Amino acid sequence: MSPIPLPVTDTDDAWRARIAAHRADKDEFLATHDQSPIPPADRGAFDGLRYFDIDASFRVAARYQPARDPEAVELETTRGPPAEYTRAAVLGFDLGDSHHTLTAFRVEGESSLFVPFTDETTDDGRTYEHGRYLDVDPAGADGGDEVALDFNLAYNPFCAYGGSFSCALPPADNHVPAAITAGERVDADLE
Repeated sequence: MSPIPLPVTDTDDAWRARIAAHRADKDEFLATHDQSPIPPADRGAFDGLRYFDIDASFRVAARYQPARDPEAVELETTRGPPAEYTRAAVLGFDLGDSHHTLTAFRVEGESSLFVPFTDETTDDGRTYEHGRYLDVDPAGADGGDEVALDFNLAYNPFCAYGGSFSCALPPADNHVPAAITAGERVDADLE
């Protein structure tokens, strides 16, 4: 907008606070709220969701380029009919062995961008193999600015909890040739 997006990680106090509050949200949402119920067997054994240590190394700075021509694309779902998401942005970053460019979609009413992507750890099945969601703050950025891709906040669809929801299966172009060990872990056993 006016300053180049960079304090998108606010301060590390408020970044850690973001993560703690966001996982506390993903902790209580399916346990207390009826909108996404965990199956009564697993919900009875509910102690709390997975928390990984705040990973600064998996928080990379990604060169923000908004979709100059934003359109509704069809992502496949395990739920049934495919889910249309509008192209909000594309983030150009480097990780592991390779530089990649990752597609950020718009969720209606949500200010945070939904990035469905895959990598070597999802291919390994010990993170959500059908795809990861990333909550990316645009901070009103434009072509040639940057935003923080904190992969530590690469989360899993609510299907992983034993529910039947819509997981936006991304194109193969959203696959990174790297293992992103920080996230919420999942298993082909569960999901």
